[PDB]
Amino acid sequence: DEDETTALVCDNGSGLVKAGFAGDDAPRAVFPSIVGRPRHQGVMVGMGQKDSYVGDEAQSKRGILTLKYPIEHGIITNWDDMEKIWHHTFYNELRVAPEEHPTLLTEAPLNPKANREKMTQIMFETFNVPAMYVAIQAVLSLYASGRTTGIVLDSGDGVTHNVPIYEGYALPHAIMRLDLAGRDLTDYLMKILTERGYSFVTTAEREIVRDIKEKLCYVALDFENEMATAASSSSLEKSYELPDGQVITIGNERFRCPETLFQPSFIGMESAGIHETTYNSIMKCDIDIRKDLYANNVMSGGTTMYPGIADRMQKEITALAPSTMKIKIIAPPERKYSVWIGGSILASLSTFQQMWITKQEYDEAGPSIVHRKCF
Amino acid sequence: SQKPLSDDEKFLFVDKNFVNNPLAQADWSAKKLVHGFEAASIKEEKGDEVTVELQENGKKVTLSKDDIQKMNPPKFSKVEDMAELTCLNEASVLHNLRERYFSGLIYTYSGLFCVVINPYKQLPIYSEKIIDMYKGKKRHEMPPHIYAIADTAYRSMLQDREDQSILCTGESGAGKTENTKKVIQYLAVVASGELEKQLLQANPILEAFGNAKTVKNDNSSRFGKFIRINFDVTGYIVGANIETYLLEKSRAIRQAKDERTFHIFYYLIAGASEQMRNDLLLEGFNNYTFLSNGHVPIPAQQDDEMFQETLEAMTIMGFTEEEQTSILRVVSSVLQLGNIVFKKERNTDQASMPDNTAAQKVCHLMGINVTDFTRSILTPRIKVGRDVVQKAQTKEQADFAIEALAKAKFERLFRWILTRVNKALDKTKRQGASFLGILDIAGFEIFEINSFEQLCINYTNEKLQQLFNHTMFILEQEEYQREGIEWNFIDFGLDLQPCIELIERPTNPPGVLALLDEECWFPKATDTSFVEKLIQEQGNHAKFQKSKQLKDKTEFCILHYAGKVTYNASAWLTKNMDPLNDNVTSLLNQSSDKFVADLWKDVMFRTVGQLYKEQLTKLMTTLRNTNPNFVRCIIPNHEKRAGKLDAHLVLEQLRCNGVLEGIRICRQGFPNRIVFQEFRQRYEILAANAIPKGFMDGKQACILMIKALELDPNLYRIGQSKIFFRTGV
Ligand SMILES: Nc1ncnc2c1ncn2[C@@H]1O[C@H](COP(=O)(O)OP(=O)(O)O)[C@@H](O)[C@H]1O
Ligand SMILES: [Mg+2]
Repeated sequence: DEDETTALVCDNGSGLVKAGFAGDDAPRAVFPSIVGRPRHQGVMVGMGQKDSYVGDEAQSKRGILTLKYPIEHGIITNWDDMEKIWHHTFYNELRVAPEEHPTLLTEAPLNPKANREKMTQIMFETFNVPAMYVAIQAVLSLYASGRTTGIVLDSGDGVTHNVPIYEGYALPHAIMRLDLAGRDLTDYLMKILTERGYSFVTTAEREIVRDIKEKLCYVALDFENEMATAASSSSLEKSYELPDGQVITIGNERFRCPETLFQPSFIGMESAGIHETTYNSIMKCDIDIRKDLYANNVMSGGTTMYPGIADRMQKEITALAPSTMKIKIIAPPERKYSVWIGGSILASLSTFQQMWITKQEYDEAGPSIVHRKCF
Repeated sequence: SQKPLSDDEKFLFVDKNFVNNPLAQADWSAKKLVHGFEAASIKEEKGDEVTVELQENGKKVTLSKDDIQKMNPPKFSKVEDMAELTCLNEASVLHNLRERYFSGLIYTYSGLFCVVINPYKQLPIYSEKIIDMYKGKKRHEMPPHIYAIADTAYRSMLQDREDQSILCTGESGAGKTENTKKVIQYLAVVASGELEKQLLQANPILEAFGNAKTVKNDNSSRFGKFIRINFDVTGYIVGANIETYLLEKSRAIRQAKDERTFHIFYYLIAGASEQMRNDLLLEGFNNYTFLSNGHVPIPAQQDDEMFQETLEAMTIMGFTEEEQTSILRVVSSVLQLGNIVFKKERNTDQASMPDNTAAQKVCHLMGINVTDFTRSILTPRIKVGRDVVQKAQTKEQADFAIEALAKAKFERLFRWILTRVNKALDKTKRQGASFLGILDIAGFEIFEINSFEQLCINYTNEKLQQLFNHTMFILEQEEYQREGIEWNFIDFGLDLQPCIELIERPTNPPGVLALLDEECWFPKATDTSFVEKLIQEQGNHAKFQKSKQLKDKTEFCILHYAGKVTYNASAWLTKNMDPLNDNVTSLLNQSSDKFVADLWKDVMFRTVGQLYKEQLTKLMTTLRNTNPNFVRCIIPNHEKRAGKLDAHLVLEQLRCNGVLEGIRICRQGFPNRIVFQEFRQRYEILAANAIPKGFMDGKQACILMIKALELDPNLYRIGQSKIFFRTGV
């Protein structure tokens, strides 16, 4: 405070943005990296007195707003609206001075330099911050799980990654960047909801489908036999009541989308599944290393919050793993904010002072200071 | 205050050596005259192996320089203030202390210290006459005594308009309550109540809830406290208010070999009647997890009586019979919390409770819902804002949450009682313009190996001794300012500063305790890894002593103020915890037992070290806003043999009291400071020449004599009324 640092934590993303600070136990506020703009604008019968809405605001006024995605993968599409997101984060929710408390930004593994330039520039020019550290999304989850080594898989809606941690660190080839996340399962869900008889044309309706997924998506262990079993359109079929006036009923399709994650052939692609691309990244390590990696196979993210995923993933990992090695998936009690938690931890530790980049360093070396500190 | 024939001055006035002779040849042996020490003459130096003739016994014996110091002239036998020695060697300090105590001279000055050595018997030397003998007297005019100190303090409040405090510390039992009373009684007479009778009864109550038994002391307060005596703006006692800091809460849940937890736990189990035990769900000593260890009893003592005694005191204090019982319901339930153990689930357990009868016992006494209790402990909920996040914890953490609760409950209970003491003590109507903060706290605690509890204690102590070093420096410089002395030297508190940072230092390379904090945050941290962190970080800690190649697998040392201390750290991550769940706090607010509801009528984790840092800061700051007066407590003999003094025990305590180190500060200044006219008188026989024991030019005449003496300018300095001289000069 004032004279002392005390860092801040901001875990953004196209899915959810977690606002908090160093040493915090739970995010103060959570909202998607989404910014809405009225179709009419100016004077409206039903508006929130703004021509620009951020996060919860955008999602509360879906019916009147066009939903833009400043973050798309974790790629910045609109760095001006990124300032709006961080304004909402730091000024509205946290209500703290950025010209005072150092900050911590999260980063998806294998992030284009262009994104690092956009993030760094803004923080040291628009929100002028004494020091700011960029931390690797997945790696933060590892720390949140209470581990310093092992497979580090983080799989949500935005993008699925894997960063195995061992004596050394994963290089740009053992790090997985999988284009098969909940986004794809959301759009697939929409398609197979039309098979039932539903229609989700607009972007707001696209988000509704994702909201439906959240509370129904079930991970089956035996698709065929459970598909037949879940035909019970009465006892096992379950609908999603959208708080607005829309109820979408889903049957055995609840565990049809997860199958596309494991087997893209359920969509109609020959792409390798999440456990096969994970295996591929595991094989980039030595025999001795991958044994320890299997022993502590840390998993988190949206796709790990669905019932059944614990047993299904374990089976799949043991299918593609030596039987002579110790194989155990680590499932923290909090796998939704596991990345944010890692940020809170490392920020509270004194090691943050040896990781952050100061405004002075930025001002001297410019945007290049990012890689000068670490790649 | 100067007449041995009277019993009120018999153990007061320094009847000593009055040879009165300035010639060094006349009042000191011609030979190199040398934990008591034998009279000896240095015969031959073979390095540290110096052969001396032990004149005491006539024995020519080779002796290390470690035990060889210049013995001061016989004329300093038992001086009032140890600072009056020509050369400040502790060999002669110890002898003066031995002689003085033996002679009845319990009060001794040592620089700024008012040393009190326990006589183990009542000495008349504190009468109202004696009060008047110190009333308005300038310290040195009269023999050493707390009354003189109290006088100083009083008039500093009155005449100088400065808030005072009494930093009384050392060994518990050595005039602990006596010394406090001496201060109060001095001013009871001068600055002039009934409500302190209750405070006198509060003492043993708070000992039941605050004192514990250890190896070197069987009645040691596990907390620091001070008494704020409130004064009327015109200098009169109008009231008092007490406060405690740094309660060793871990003491309520653990005890080491040869130790006892807070006494009340034993008082209650042993002294409760069968009716009480039934009503309080009391079981025997082997029926609790807490109090586990064979060292339950104390030879020749009886908890039954002390139990009853406490209740009698509590009655006097105004505790309603039901309050008294309710208090004991809490005490009992703390022990029953000890008996709560979690499920052995192989995740970090949300935990499990196949049989939570122990918890039911706790919730019976509390009057709370055991299933809400259990559930919230299994998965603690943390209110964020509008949202609340059920933060599931492991079964180990759940076990710690129980102990956290146990500790917290004990403290709350303690604070309640403490508050009630102030309700009785602190009269409403009163001026309280100024005050005298009498600090009552233990000195350094050193065993063959120390733990966390002791680390925090010694950490505390160094913070408080810093107050002394800092203050002392200022006072020394004050005289330099009064005089024309330019030796600014260095603020001696800086000797403790890195020793303090060694513990306190957070961000930046962490100290020891800060690393413990770090280690108590990572889920799979161990005590071995803690030690490894010490090994990594100690390269930046000048005051940290890395231990030997084999020893550094666990133990390590710290270069403390009171001497290097070895610390264990085999289980510190189980100590620096306290997962206090405020869902339980709320449930306790919601208790059917309204005593409990009152305890928590209103409403995380952090660390124990950090909590002490906070409480310490509060104490230190309060003390630093006042003017430190210094009193020290010494046990000359653990057998309580009135008149016997063992310099072994004493020197240890002198070091743990900061007296021995205070001497070092004095050795770094100018102890022997001689008045210009005095100097002429002192050194006339010592080579007067042109300048006898009186001469017209006050300053130059002394200087001319100094030139005749051929003294080194770096060992002295010409002032305004004195010439400052270094020890040995
Ligand atoms: N109750 C829930 N059950 C299952 N999944 C949930 C639940 N609540 C949230 N989720 C999902 O968890 C994921 C949040 O993970 P996060 O790492 O913050 O997302 P992203 O990185 O995709 O922005 C989202 O996919 C969200 O839909
Ligand atoms: Mg995650």
